[PDB]
Amino acid sequence: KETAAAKFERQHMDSSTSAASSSNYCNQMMKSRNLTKDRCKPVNTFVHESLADVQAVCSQKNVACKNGQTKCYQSYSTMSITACRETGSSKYPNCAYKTTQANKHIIVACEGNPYVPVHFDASV
Repeated sequence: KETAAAKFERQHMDSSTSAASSSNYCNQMMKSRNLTKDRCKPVNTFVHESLADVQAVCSQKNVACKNGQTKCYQSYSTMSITACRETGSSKYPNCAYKTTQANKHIIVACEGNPYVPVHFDASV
């Protein structure tokens, strides 16, 4: 099935746009990345950097994940990101999202050999 690295790339990588310009960016991107297929995925974050930049985060600041494991890494520098949150008036299959564009440090869980992002934990 899909590898954890490619799932992280489908759910969280959007290098070809430097930033979200539209309020509907999340409605479009959550639909086309297959995150509203059987359910509205309530929370997602897209990262607007190159794959090599995002993968370099796995050799940067080692920190604890929310689940208590220390396979997480915090980026030393801020990155262009867009957070997607399902709103109160959102009902499947018509999923509605608030788009929040921001320049924030990201924290990703890294795993495997090669050692790459498999999970987006948070942004700080």
